[PDB]
Amino acid sequence: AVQQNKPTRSKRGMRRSHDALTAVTSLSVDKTSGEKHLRHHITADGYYRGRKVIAK
Amino acid sequence: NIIKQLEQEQMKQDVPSFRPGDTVEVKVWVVEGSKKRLQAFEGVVIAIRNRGLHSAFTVRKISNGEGVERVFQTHSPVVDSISVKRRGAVRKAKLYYLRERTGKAARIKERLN
Amino acid sequence: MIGLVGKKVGMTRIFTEDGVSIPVTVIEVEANRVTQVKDLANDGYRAIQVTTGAKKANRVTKPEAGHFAKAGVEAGRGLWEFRLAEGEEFTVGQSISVELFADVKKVDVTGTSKGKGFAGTVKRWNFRTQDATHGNSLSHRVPGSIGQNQTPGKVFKGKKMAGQMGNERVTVQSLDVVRVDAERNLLLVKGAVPGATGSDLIVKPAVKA
Amino acid sequence: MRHRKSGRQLNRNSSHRQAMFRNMAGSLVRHEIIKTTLPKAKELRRVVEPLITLAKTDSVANRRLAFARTRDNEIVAKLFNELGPRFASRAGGYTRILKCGFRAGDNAPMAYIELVDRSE
Amino acid sequence: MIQEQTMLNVADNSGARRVMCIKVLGGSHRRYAGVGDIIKITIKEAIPRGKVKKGDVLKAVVVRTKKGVRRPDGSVIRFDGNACVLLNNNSEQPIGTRIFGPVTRELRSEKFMKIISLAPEV
RNA sequence: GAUGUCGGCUCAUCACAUCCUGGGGCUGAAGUAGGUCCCAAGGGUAUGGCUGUUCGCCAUUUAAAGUGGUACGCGAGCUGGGUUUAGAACGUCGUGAGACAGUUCGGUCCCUAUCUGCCGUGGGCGCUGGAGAACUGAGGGGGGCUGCUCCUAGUACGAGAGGACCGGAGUGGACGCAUCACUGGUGUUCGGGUUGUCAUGCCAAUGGCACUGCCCGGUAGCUAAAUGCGGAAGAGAUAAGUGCUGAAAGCAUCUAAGCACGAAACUUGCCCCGAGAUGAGUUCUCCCUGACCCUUUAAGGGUCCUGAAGGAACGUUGAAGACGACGACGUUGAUAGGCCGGGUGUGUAAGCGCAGCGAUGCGUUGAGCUAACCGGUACUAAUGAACCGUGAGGCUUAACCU
RNA sequence: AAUUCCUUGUCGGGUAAGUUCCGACCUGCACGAAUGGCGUAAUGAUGGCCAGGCUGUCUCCACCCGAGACUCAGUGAAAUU
RNA sequence: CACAGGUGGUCAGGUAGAGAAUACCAAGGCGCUUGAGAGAACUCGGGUGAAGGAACUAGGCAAAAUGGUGCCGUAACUUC
Repeated sequence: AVQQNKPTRSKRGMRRSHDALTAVTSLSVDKTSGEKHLRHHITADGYYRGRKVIAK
Repeated sequence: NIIKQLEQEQMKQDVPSFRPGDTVEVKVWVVEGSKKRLQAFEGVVIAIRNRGLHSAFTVRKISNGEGVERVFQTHSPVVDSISVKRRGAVRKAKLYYLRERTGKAARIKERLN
Repeated sequence: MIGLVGKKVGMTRIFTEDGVSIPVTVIEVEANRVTQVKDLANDGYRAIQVTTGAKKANRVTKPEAGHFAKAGVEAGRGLWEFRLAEGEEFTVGQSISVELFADVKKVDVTGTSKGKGFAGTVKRWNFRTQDATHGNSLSHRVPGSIGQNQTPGKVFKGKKMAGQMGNERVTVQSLDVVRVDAERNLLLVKGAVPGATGSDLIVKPAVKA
Repeated sequence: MRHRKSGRQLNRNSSHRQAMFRNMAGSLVRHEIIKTTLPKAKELRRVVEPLITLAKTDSVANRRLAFARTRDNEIVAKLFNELGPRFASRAGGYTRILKCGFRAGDNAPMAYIELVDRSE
Repeated sequence: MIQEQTMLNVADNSGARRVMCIKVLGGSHRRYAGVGDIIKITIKEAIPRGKVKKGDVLKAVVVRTKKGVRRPDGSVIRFDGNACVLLNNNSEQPIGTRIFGPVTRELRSEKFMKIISLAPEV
């Protein structure tokens, strides 16, 4: 199986309509340090539910 | 839960406990369309599947030089009485190997207890 | 007369007085309540909307909560509509019991069958598996030919190949009911019904002789 | 097609799965803190928490059965003495999982797993 | 079950010892034969002094099934060896005078009393 | 300038010049069963030996094992069995190389789907304020097969043999849908037996490898060979056919008017999808009731506040699932994991002491373990939140309310 | 017949049923005696046939174990047009 | 090509095994330059399957089955 005619750029960009990435909006707000983090995830310094979880 | 609720009241409380590999007699109710009579079955039990109301046991009989295997339901009303004369001594839940070896060379032992 | 709506919890055999085993299906039915009654003047047809079971208040949102409060009925798992029999009349809010199936002796069960996902041609349409030897290469369960040569030049609609099975309404007709319990709210129907354990089932009177 | 079926495959056969479950569980009980993927830790729970429950009761038969797992004498020695009394008054839920984002090498879901208190 | 090209034994003293089930009667696209059925068999080896010879084709009635017989109460009747009774082509009458081996009760249901009567067992 | 040919496997579709089932006419149609002709394509329409065979002969069933088209259907679906490039041999022709619609052996079947087509599942938008539900149905799709027995009735017919029409009730084969209640299979996540070897220091006891090292069983789920149901009855209009009255044509005539029957043929009636049915349908419920400024002064634009119902996202997950999507739950919780009890499976765990030099057995013990199954248990994980989604919804006409 | 178009030559065996095979006849288009005729033990990854065990080749496919196929992260072709 | 291909000679341990075969280890060397999720259709390599056992197919193709030692015993033909 191989092409018979060259698809146009319209077809290429028309196929890529559903390939757009989705962006997060409301990740989280920490109640102790007030830094953004993923939902149900620890922060950069290992903070979750206010109390330290990793102890470095 | 709900299934069990229908399970318990259909149980028969006079079911004997028999070890696998024992000589078991089964009395069954056979109907000719007008009269009900008792039929006797002599054999050794080879497999027991006791799971709720669906409890079943397989018994093998060597009759007229031919082996016959029949199963029963421990809670069905078709059976009348279950009796055990000789208790076998086999350390296996299933006795399926009895089919291959001949009966004369497959004499079972008694648990002596 | 109308049927009921219930949930399947399992199925078990039943022993008769003569020893014959009758495998029946155990379906629990809750006391349904009429939520709406339809008439010719407003909707152009007569039907009654009923609900079964209970639903948590937090999960219930304002629209259906107000709909239930209009009829004076509490929350329910779901809503279904049953057509009347040209003379049978129901009122809003009355409970529906189960003993009314003491004379139909034949019921029809509809429900969502078990989902098998994307099934192959052999499993879907009961096709014939090709030979696995005699030189066969990379073609065992493939459908094979799906049409003729260029004279038609296309594949006809409704052709049989792989697809998604289950997760759809399935109707089984002429099912015999054995026993019905009012104090326990259980129904025993001979045979097998579609769907898995815990799935919602709709039982209706048999329409055929 | 997975109707009421449990047990992840982890792209491994039974022998490799059992071996790496055993190694992971030994490492966890030795260190009390492990960072791994979410499915790996989730399947680790079903191996470690029953192991802790077995270790709750100390006996020669129980110790031998525990040694049949993790294939380590030191691991069993740490058990029945340290995690026993700590989890004696606890009925399940000995392990917890804390998600920590994704790796920069293959973009796999990362999560830390640890005990209840860890005595720290 | 019993189907075409099946090695079968004998439950009667007609003279045959092993018979070959090669055709099953009952209708179009008949796949299997139960415990009581009419099948077409060919003799594969028989006693030279018996009532039948080698190569004869005649109708047979199944007596025992290896798979078993489904009772109305969820009971199966297994057997060790599958046999048949030799019957005449034109008339459904047994050829042998005696039946050796167990016989199921289902043969009585479909009006086969000749085998049941002269059977020293069930 | 190229694998592309015949046959076989899978998959079928259409026509009726109909093989059966269905409705009839005539008959050299006593009946059953037969011959011919008409209508009718809804359904069904075989298994093996020989040969590669299509076709055929043979053996055995059925109602039959229909005739043809679709590149003598279908090789970017499979087979390479015939013929057949390169080898060789047999018989014939030719002095010969070689040839032979003469015969035998062996002899590479590629392609990751771009488009239309088909099967399923999703995202955006619209249906004119938004949102959550439940339904009517314009349309489309799935099935429409029948053998045998009994009663009628050994009745009608028939000298006897033979043997009815119609109707009713059961029991079979194939097909389709559903289920795991039983029977089994699988069940490399459960237990046990056993060989070789290595390791835990050693005895015992375990673990790895040797196809799961080789076997025996077996939880749940899946599955059929297992069991439940269906092929309707009926209604309307008809083909052939049978008719009533009835003139043209004083008779006659199924037709010129009118009326009444009439088939598995058509539409309903059985099941499923179905308002993208843009002709965008119907019903119920819920929510939103501020201010100011500017321009070209109108379905105008701009600013502050407000963010409702609901939706979206994340986590636990599923008898839902390729991904999407669907379903249940998120502290006001049994959603998943762990634990307890119970059940099931395997089978008498380790250790102790005794008997036996030893292997081994014995009481502890139907003990130990037990995955996916059942009932409970917040012990753990499902954070307080935040994002989208608004501020009463155009014009004209018609009926009422002032 | 490795040779026969008539041919599936005629008969028998094998099979319920055998255009294959074997055994008898020669009507040898177009076998034939060193471009060798007949037989021949053993042998042959040689052609054909039959029998016994064995099995998913099939009736009739079902389940399970892994690698791809599906999603995510990174790198990233092709014939054809 | 940092390629599942080929390349001559020497060293030749333990266990069980007739054996340089085979299975596990000693010293020694590696886990094979993309990983993580779920376990659809379908493909490839396998395990098992109730009943029949070649009925499928051109054809027992592929599969499946036997497989060793010691003892007894072993046909037609024949160049013995």
